[PDB]
Amino acid sequence: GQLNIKKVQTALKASLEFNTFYAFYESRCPKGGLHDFQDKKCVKCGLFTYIIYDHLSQPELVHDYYNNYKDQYDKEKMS
Amino acid sequence: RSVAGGTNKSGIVRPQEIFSAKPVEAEQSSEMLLRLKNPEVETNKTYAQEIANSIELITFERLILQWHLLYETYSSTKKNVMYPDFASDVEWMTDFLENHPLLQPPEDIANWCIRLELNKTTMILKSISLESIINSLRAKHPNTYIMHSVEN
Amino acid sequence: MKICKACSSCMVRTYVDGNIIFRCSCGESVQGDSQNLLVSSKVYHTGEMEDKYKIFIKNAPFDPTNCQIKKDCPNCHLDYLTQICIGSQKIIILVCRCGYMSNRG
Ligand SMILES: [Zn+2]
Ligand SMILES: [Zn+2]
Repeated sequence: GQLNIKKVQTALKASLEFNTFYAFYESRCPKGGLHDFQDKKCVKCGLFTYIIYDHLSQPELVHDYYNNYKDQYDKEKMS
Repeated sequence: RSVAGGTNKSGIVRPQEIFSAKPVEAEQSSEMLLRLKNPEVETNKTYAQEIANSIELITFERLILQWHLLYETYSSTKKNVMYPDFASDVEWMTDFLENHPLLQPPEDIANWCIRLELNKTTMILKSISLESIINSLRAKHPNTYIMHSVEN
Repeated sequence: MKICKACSSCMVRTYVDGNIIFRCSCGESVQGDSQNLLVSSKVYHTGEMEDKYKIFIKNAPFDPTNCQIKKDCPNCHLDYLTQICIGSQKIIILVCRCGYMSNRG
């Protein structure tokens, strides 16, 4: 109970958004065409930032880079 | 154990396949285990997942969201006569005619045509470009003649 | 579908030679221009979520057995809405007895 719910919820909403983003882009690339080795920003900006989620501020930038892509694909799927 | 297809291991299905010596086509739970070449690159998950997608079978049907069979031929831009809804295709077929002058419409085009649209999201998903589709089709199908739009 | 103007019978297509010419059992021909050239077609992931459930969606707010949720209706401001799940895509639709349809469906 000591844990703050409003902090838990806002962390989960970012955790859910980032997990769903990377789950959707498990093979897909935000710029399209797999290429999850190094190309563009499909996989990493160095290190293990794409799954480890605790290196911080790499997911905060990359997910914000392609937030529009995430919004447009979710509604296309939900149709 | 699951019942859905591809994993029909329910009841006696698998034991009969072994004991009754059913052929490859009769197998409802067939599987393979492929080892990535080289042992050091075999340890990487990201390299593993991409090779798995590459070896998977992608056919035309999953790259298409609608196709139409039309009763029309092509004699370049001199005779016209097309389906009304798809008559607008000559706006890119003329682009194709000059962008690809190496393979002009043959002298034996039959009075039939299939017009197909592509699901770009699937192309984006599995990284099949328009170049790879056209090249593979023409190599596999030599009694057909190919027109395509521009994917960019 | 072509029906004979005199016999009211279904006419074969008979693609001969550079055009489409319908023929009846009575020998009449009517031919065909432009819009008759569609021989066959197939559209994938279409014909689903529009024509299969239209009646069901329309009647859903009146079905006693449909599940309902606590959510304000934008139109009539009823405190409850009827929740609908259709397809292998699991599309959630909220409908109300006032005709509000969530613009989805
Ligand atoms: Zn008749
Ligand atoms: Zn209402």
